[PDB]
Amino acid sequence: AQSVPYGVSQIKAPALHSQGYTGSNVKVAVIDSGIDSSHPDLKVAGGASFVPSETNPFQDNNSHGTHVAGTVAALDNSIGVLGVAPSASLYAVKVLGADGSGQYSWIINGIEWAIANNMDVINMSLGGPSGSAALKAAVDKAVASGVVVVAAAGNEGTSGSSSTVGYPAKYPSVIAVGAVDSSNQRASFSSVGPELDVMAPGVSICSTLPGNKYGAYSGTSMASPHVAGAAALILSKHPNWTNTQVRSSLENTTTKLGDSFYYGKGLINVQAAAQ
Ligand SMILES: [Ca+2]
Repeated sequence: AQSVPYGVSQIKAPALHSQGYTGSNVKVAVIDSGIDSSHPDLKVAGGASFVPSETNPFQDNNSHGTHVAGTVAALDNSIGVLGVAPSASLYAVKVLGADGSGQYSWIINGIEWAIANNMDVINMSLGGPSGSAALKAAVDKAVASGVVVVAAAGNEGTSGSSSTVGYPAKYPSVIAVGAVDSSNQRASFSSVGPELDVMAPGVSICSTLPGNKYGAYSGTSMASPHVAGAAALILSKHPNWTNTQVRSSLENTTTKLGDSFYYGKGLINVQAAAQ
């Protein structure tokens, strides 16, 4: 039978699924280590691989990409888990390899592909301690072109009085997502900083793994897809919304939790955000 992970319920997504808003016709890109399409609980529309050593984007040799994909769009049916946007057209943009590592040229090319193939939402459950003029530009270009770009704040914890949010999450154009547990307490690994925007569930997140499996992972990497899915649910109710309206709606309707340096605007509530 099907189990709804606590996270999907915490951001109040099932309220919209019941209104008939499941994210149908919204295209979301999982810029990651590819997505295993043979999972009975996932429906991958297309994608591309920018990893030179790994040509099949529908092959995830790591486990990370599939997991992230399931939190966004695991199918609403009688098996496994449920995503935030179960009817979303999932796109596997493989920019990371089997060891989970990827080069910025690969990531940047993955973001570029997402723009020309008109993705409504881009999800980047990845990041680094350094930027690039090409990375800044790739993500800014996506936003200028109406794409909602979501990214994990990073898993660097606190650092005195400084920001530990990595890139591309550190950029003003990118929605940097941190992690909260079930009780709404910031996960100690979640990056902090003035660049944090919202928080989404990220501790012990149950989702899809390669080869008809389900397993839990903890990270801001698992936080990100709840906000990516949430942006897709909002878009299915209001298809006329610009990426800017999806964003301000998501940040202005949050549940305030603590100081913005550690919580951003707070926990996203997609029910209040969709309006
Ligand atoms: Ca399912």
